[PDB]
Amino acid sequence: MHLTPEEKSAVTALWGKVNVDEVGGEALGRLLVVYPWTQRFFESFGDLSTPDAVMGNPKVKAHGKKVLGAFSDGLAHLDNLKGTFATLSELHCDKLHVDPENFRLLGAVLVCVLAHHFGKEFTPPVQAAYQKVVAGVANALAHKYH
Amino acid sequence: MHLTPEEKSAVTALWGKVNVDEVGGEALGRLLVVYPWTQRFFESFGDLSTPDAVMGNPKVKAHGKKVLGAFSDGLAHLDNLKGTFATLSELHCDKLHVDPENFRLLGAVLVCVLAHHFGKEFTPPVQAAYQKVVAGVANALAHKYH
Amino acid sequence: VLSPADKTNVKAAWGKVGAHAGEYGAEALERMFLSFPTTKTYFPHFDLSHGSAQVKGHGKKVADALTNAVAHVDDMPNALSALSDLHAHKLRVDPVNFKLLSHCLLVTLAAHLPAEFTPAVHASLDKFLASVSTVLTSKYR
Amino acid sequence: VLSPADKTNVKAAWGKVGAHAGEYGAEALERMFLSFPTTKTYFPHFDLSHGSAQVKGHGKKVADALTNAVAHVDDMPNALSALSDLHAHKLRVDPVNFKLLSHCLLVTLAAHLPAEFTPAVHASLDKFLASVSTVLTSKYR
Ligand code: HEM
Ligand code: HEM
Ligand code: HEM
Ligand code: HEM
Repeated sequence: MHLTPEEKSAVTALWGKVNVDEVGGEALGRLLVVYPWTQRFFESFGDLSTPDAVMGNPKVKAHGKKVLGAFSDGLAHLDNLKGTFATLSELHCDKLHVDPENFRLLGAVLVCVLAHHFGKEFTPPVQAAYQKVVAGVANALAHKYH
Repeated sequence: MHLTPEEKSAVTALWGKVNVDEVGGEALGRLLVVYPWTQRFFESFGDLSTPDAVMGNPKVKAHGKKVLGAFSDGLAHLDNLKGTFATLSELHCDKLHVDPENFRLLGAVLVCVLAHHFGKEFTPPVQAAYQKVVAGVANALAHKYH
Repeated sequence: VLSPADKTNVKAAWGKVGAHAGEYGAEALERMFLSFPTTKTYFPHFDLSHGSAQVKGHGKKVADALTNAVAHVDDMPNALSALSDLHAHKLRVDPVNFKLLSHCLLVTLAAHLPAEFTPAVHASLDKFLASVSTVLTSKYR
Repeated sequence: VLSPADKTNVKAAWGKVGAHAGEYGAEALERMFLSFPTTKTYFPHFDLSHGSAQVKGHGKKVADALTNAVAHVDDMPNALSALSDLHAHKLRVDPVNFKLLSHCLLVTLAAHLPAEFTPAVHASLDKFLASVSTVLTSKYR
């Protein structure tokens, strides 16, 4: 990454306070609600007819936890996101057919969830470092598309 | 910059046929005409009120030639665009204050210009090589922004 | 919004396309697949090989729709309603991809109509495709 | 298109902002400048340092305009004619930038209106800022 030691420490430190279970479920669900078209990949999850139905859908919450899980582990290889997400990049391309733009939508949603959760703690400088990470992650995941 | 050798030969072969003076004037003029907001940087160029006023403006033509001149040099250092464009990146940021999105608009216009000029010779695969190139140059020009 | 001038420009350039619309539609697709590989994620079910009949078939459909929007330039929202519904509810193509196809359509026309692809016409065609894209995406949320 | 639910959601949310809109305007700009430094290209004449009065002042201006937009949620195009003009013919900010400020505004609201920033409200505000953005760039060409 093009993260400053100071930027790295800010990311790292806020992350330590995150409940991936809850943030994962919330980020994915918000995604399905704010940008309804992302629902095209989760038809098998059920009823996503309403915010309520999305936010309550356990399949959603559990997929959300899987995604933030993988994200969370990528924060440990911040100096090689490319290599950490290589296999996941191929899968997303070759098996899932997920347009990389979705990676960017989620990232933005992720940042809104963190702000939502941390209020005061999520300062302009801290958001700036997270913006760099979400962009970094999205790029890494889209890297193997062909 | 993922230019395969064959993509690089293709860029270079076509570039051999270009009249930079001419293409430069056309690309810059067309930019000012398709995305008129870009005219914000050239209020000292005079009359840009209509397409003919823009396309024929001696100042637009001279500036276009300058711009494409710097671009051609870039094409001889496809290996090190960032280095090649560093002082220009700084200038555009610090002195000129040019939003980098401008570099991407110009790249799209340039691709249309090359298509216009080369007709059938600007094949799907040649366009794809040039798409990688204009993106690499835009990125190089934006690398020093802060 | 398209001005009288724009409308004239578009009917004129599209007029010249005539009977080649179908082929130009297929070509724009191929250019898109080659330059913006991420767009391929929407056609997992297609043979995207060079000269694919699926691509040929699809290029024609897209070209027919554009031809229909030109024919109804003063009532596009209504002329394209059906297609707007399909994209919003079934296909669910991310909006950013419309700009990519638009771009490849402009390249294609440029490559085929040298005499008509003037600065003025280029500008009108760009506003036109942007408006088509806007209609097709209007019912997304 | 803003649904009635949307209009309600927006008015509620903005209702809670109250006397802090100016501070939230200022905070959104600050967040924009830091996260998307390319946006600073439009403010060479400002002191973009933390707590600058130029930024505070501008923050108020923006906040105020949003207020006026919420109030005329039914007639935005008309309520914002002048602003659409200013941006299209004077400022000429590239359209991609509106999405950046919109995002920093959501983040700001989220961080300040926890209880109120529900998923449905988040969706509504986003559409709202999108509509505002559309209005502001509608006369660009
Ligand atoms: C932060 C970015 C993301 C990360 C780290 C990520 C990671 C993952 C992981 C670890 C899996 C598990 C699959 C396996 O190992 O077999 C998965 C599956 C999947 N992801 Fe992604 N993902 C991301 C973004 C997205 C987005 C934005 C979408 C669509 C909106 C998406 C759609 C899917 C789908 C459809 C599956 C398959 C789940 C199933 O089998 O039902 N992913 N992802
Ligand atoms: C391929 C991308 C570009 C290249 C290689 C390029 C190159 C150059 C060069 C070589 C100069 C002269 C430097 C000097 O005065 O010392 C220049 C100046 C300038 N460029 Fe760029 N340029 C590019 C894109 C753009 C775009 C897209 C815009 C605006 C939309 C722009 C705005 C300007 C302006 C306003 C000046 C100064 C003109 C003056 O002398 O008053 N450039 N550029
Ligand atoms: C202005 C641009 C566009 C136009 C005029 C257009 C028009 C159409 C038309 C006429 C069809 C066929 C509907 C039918 O079955 O009768 C279609 C289908 C489709 N379009 Fe769009 N479209 C546009 C943009 C896009 C973009 C940008 C994408 C994705 C990159 C896309 C993806 C699809 C897909 C996946 C289908 C279904 C194809 C099939 O399964 O046969 N469209 N479109
Ligand atoms: C949410 C959308 C926006 C709204 C409601 C908005 C509103 C305003 C308002 C109310 C003014 C002041 C008019 C006056 O001075 O009388 C203004 C000016 C200005 N806006 Fe916009 N704006 C928006 C988006 C943007 C964006 C994204 C940018 C650039 C990144 C921008 C750049 C400017 C600039 C440079 C000025 C003039 C500043 C000065 O010299 O005081 N605006 N805008």
